[PDB]
Amino acid sequence: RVASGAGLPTSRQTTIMVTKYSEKSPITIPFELSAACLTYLRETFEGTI
Amino acid sequence: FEAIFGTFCNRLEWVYFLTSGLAAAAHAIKFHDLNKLTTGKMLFHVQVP
Repeated sequence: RVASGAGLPTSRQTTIMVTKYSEKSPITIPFELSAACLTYLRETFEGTI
Repeated sequence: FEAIFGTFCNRLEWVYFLTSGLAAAAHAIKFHDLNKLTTGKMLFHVQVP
């Protein structure tokens, strides 16, 4: 606030409370694998090249 | 749940009259008996050349 001269109205002590909020934004990537890739990942056989 | 993230109040600031440049227009005088003073005057006297 600020003082002022007489013959003139003045200000007042005014409390001010403000409030803000967050947001939500989920994201997603669907990568996929064939079952043959999972079969050849774990299961070796015959020892060939 | 919900989360509050810091109820920090207003950061304070300060200003004085003597620390401003506008006091260069002024000449600062404190005088304790000002209410007993009606008015002041500065009498001059110059004869012309």
